Amino acid sequence: TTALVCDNGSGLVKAGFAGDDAPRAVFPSIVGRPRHQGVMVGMGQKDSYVGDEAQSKRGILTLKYPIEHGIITNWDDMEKIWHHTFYNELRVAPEEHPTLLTEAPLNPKANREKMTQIMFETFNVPAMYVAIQAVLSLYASGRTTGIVLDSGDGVTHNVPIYEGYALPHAIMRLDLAGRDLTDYLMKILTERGYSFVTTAEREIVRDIKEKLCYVALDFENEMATAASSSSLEKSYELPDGQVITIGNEHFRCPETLFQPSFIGMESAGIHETTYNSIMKCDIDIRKDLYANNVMSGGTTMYPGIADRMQKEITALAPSTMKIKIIAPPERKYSVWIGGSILASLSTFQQMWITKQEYDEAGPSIVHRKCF
Amino acid sequence: TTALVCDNGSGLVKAGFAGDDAPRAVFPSIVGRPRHQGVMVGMGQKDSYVGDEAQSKRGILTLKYPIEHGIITNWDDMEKIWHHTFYNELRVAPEEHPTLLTEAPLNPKANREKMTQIMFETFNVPAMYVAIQAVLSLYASGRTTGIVLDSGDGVTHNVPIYEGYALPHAIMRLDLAGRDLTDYLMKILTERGYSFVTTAEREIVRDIKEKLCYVALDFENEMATAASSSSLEKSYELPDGQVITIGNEHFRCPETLFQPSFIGMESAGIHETTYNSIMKCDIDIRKDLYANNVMSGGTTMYPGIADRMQKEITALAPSTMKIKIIAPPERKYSVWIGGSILASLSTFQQMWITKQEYDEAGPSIVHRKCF
Amino acid sequence: TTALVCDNGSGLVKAGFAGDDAPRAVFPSIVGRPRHQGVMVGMGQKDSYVGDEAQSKRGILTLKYPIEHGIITNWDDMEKIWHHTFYNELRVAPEEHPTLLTEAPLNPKANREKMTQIMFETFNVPAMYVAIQAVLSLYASGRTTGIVLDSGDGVTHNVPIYEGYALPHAIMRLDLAGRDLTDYLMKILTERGYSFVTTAEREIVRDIKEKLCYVALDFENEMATAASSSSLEKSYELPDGQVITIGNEHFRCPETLFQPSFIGMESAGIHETTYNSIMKCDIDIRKDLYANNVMSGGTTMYPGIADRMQKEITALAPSTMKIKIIAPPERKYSVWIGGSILASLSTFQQMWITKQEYDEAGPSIVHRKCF
Amino acid sequence: WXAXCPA
Amino acid sequence: WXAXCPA
Amino acid sequence: WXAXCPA
Ligand SMILES: Nc1ncnc2c1ncn2[C@@H]1O[C@H](COP(=O)(O)OP(=O)(O)O)[C@@H](O)[C@H]1O
Ligand SMILES: Nc1ncnc2c1ncn2[C@@H]1O[C@H](COP(=O)(O)OP(=O)(O)O)[C@@H](O)[C@H]1O
Ligand SMILES: Nc1ncnc2c1ncn2[C@@H]1O[C@H](COP(=O)(O)OP(=O)(O)O)[C@@H](O)[C@H]1O
Ligand SMILES: [Mg+2]
Ligand SMILES: [Mg+2]
Ligand SMILES: [Mg+2]
Repeated sequence: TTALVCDNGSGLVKAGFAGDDAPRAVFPSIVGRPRHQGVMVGMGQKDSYVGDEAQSKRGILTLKYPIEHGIITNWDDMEKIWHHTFYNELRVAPEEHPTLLTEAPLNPKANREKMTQIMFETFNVPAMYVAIQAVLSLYASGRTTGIVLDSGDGVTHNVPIYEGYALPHAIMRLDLAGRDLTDYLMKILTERGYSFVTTAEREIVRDIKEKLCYVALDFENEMATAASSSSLEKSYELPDGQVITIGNEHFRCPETLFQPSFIGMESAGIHETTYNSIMKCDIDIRKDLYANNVMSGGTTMYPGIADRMQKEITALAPSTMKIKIIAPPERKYSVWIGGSILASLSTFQQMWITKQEYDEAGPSIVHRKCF
Repeated sequence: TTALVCDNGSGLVKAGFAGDDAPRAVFPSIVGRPRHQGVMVGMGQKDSYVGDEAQSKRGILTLKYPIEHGIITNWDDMEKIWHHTFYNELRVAPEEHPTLLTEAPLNPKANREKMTQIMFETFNVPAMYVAIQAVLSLYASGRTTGIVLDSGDGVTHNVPIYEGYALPHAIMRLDLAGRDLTDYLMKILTERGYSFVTTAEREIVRDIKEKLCYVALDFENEMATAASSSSLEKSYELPDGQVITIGNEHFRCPETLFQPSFIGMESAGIHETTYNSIMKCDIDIRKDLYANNVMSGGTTMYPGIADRMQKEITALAPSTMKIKIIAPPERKYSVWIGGSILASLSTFQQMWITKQEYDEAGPSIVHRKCF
Repeated sequence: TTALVCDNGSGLVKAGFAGDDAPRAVFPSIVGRPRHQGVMVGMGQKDSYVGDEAQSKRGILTLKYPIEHGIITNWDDMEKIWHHTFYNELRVAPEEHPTLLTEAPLNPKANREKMTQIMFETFNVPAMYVAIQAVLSLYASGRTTGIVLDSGDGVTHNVPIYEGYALPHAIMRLDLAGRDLTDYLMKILTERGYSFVTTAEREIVRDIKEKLCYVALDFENEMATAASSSSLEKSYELPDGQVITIGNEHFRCPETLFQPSFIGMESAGIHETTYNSIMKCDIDIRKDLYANNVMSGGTTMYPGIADRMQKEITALAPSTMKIKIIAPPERKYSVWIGGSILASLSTFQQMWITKQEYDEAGPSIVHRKCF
Repeated sequence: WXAXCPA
Repeated sequence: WXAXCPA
Repeated sequence: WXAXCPA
């Protein structure tokens, strides 16, 4: 009937039919299993909770993300998540609707081929496609030229595209993302004292980072102001009922993006990687790339991230060049919106990977269409 | 209806109807093809951009000039350029308007014969003509006697004509032109710190040469002044925004015309070739050739080239002889203006190559009319 | 006493006295700085490790090459490297021995002038010289006519010389070299499962390329054989003990030399540039240029590169002309051997740049002797 | 990953 | 480099 | 050209 887009993120799975303006179902990409005993009989304690149900009762579960750094690690868990999506969230038999996915750049031929095989054999999707997330973000943005910064939960890549011709040599991929920021916040919350060590407590720390954390315009001045006993002190309420107070930790957690040396990473910040990717393109392209910066993902949902990135790039870029950053309010679902737009295109309807084309080349034809 | 003149230069194609005082459409003789991946689908990417559109998006193209040094090399590219001209620039059907074309003197007969064949068979021009560029320049100058230095982009020829009787034995042809000067500028801009290698960067260097380059009256004194830390230092802004500073490079690039040994060319400078061509004529003729020097070509548009060549010739020529160099402000379009003048002449209306004449002699009747 | 030759390469600094047949000391041109906390006190922890010591403990250092593409970028780092060489490797006082250096052709006047200034002022060498690397390679080869392909770690230039008269207009310089091949190998080793990102991992990838990489005689047939599940699969052991398996990546990395489009470079391969440089000389010269092709640089050490380039040139060159490629076993130190031969010549002993000749014209007298 | 980083 | 390429 | 020079 109609194509459905299932963007498999590194912590939030977004799925929905093509042509819609928003994902139909969004649930954490979490597979949880019971950890304690089973003294109660007849309560229907299943052997594995997947999705929102896993996070609902995370107090007795050991949550394990199947995808780490945009790379599938547990294929049984990924199959469980895909089945749960297709049969509980969209509530549609996948044997009819073609499926479109998203994959980060510089990601496996191995895992992508395995994902194609598992959806073509375990499920019976008549067609399938795999597209780079940044390209879908550019599609959703409505433009055709620009540099995309899709800072997902597990990966942070940067694909520069000019006039629809992506340059597959200035694509810079970074492993700094929301999971690493959550781990860093977990590590530095020990300073004030509140330290979270279990996976449910890791989810609590992720919620804290989502709610309170923000990016300062200048890190040194903000740190000095916070250390000078100022009003920069927010409070959060833990699920049990106890209130914690956060000092300079909330604007230090997302500073790792612009200073990866905080967790001992050699790579430069996201602003420096974006500038390097812009410089790696042709000289005549940078005029449009500087003025068509596109941001997507949700670790880009930090308040004030756009201003900080613009300031850093303008410092790096020549003074006589206009630097404009596009930060749409729908940055969280930009990749899915772009996928829905692409799957509904009339020209794209031939670029599918049909089952007839799949049965002849085996789990290797996916390299027919790589962005 | 009315004849149209299409002067196919070695980098700037000029086309327009006869009788006009200026070409209707002037676009670079560039055919560009995409180089990177065609990731975006549905935006309308063509397989080959020709003309101004090719240079508008040169950052993702590999520009290739169909004409080098006045000889067409890629005949498919020339068919593309001629079709683009006739059907997008002049916006006329070539089946009705006779076409006048220009060719450099001392050129392969295969080139002109194939040009006539492709223009007479692929298109259906009822008549066609091929004329020497310097003869058209002399026509545009309004006189009937003189020596023409048509320093085009790919070739620099020199046809001396007295009283309308051109001498086809004092014609000196040089391969130094704007393309070689651009390549030398690319090679010597390296010394300061800027190395432009890609074709788009070659176009940028061509723009730099067009904007800043000039010919010094005396080379040694100017070089000494520039090396003595003087004010002879201009600045140019690259498309990326960063500003480069040029020292003595901006008057060393056009000095190659008067000293071909800079790029390892045995032949003498343009002034010496002009003096030799004047010498090779009859003794009673050069009294007018010395005083009727005519310049054409937008390369001959360097500031101070006229004074430099006048000084050099006066040094070479006898002291008691008046050396006058005519450098009209319309030197860039002098060949086209002369072609438009010639195609509108009442006497020239019979010297066309009609279709009946072509169909009886094959692609070899073009030698009925050679200047 | 005796002159010493210090060839400053783009990754391997080779230094030693003149008259010897091999460099005395060869160490990486790497300056490493500590990256982590200096917790332990009393270990003699230096603030910057340079040379072999930097690579010995690269797991806690941020290695930075002062040279990028045969060009000095960090002048303090080069001062450190030169001091380390002169005072730890050769163990000599530079105030007595004249020093000969090597510089790639088409290099900035600013870079070479600053190098001369820093060696004449920071050190007190009584004389100094700067010679083109390809000229020294031709000196080492023992002949006097030929075309040298010096594909170093940072630059790949090509200087054609006939009868000792080098033609400084057919010199073609390419920025493809061992560093770019290592970066491409890092990019494509991702596709199997190996994410080398840090500088130490870059050194590991460089070691992998040195050990396993080779150039195939035919690329498409080799790709077909590798993809047909053949035995073309080598194994490498990482320093942490885990064994990696490389498929077609080990002959795709050095194919970038013959197809620079792999990394988005417009320029043609090394074989095409060599053929173009040969064809840019005089017509009577190529009788010896085709038959006296000379190789240098330890990148040109890929197994089967000589046969591949011989086949490519024979395809390009006329079929009735003998094409011979000279690949001496000492290609890695050919430049240094030629420098040692030249510095020991009786005729060369007058062409030094004495301190008296330097203290009169400033750091600009070096242009007295340019090859 | 298999070599370098975990995944 | 200063213009074109990095170095 | 065919012989001498490229074109
Ligand atoms: N408003 C927000 N504030 C902070 N972090 C946010 C916000 N919205 C989303 N995130 C983070 O974004 C990530 C999920 O969205 P995204 O970056 O697009 O990744 P994915 O594609 O895996 O869903 C998580 O790290 C989440 O914590
Ligand atoms: N202002 C300028 N200064 C210097 N050269 C110029 C200028 N404008 C155009 N040119 C040169 O003119 C040439 C193109 O015009 P022309 O000399 O008529 O040759 P063609 O008709 O073969 O293209 C190129 O070499 C270009 O660089
Ligand atoms: N056996 C080998 N196989 C492949 N590359 C090699 C080998 N030995 C040395 N190299 C390459 O040689 C380069 C260093 O030596 P050289 O080519 O002389 O350059 P430089 O002097 O600029 O460092 C590096 O690119 C290194 O990887
Ligand atoms: Mg995402
Ligand atoms: Mg012309
Ligand atoms: Mg070298």
